[PDB]
Amino acid sequence: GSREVAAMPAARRLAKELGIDASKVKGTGPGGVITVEDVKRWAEETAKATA
Repeated sequence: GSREVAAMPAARRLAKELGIDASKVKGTGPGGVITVEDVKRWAEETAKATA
């Protein structure tokens, strides 16, 4: 079946503090957990976009 979308605490915490949809952030952490590097890179990319 499916183990639902996972989101570790670090990524979850920052995700909520950054205001970035963790779900949209396809986590690749062990067990489908959105890793901190996943949210950090994803969230920063958004703000990185200037064009």
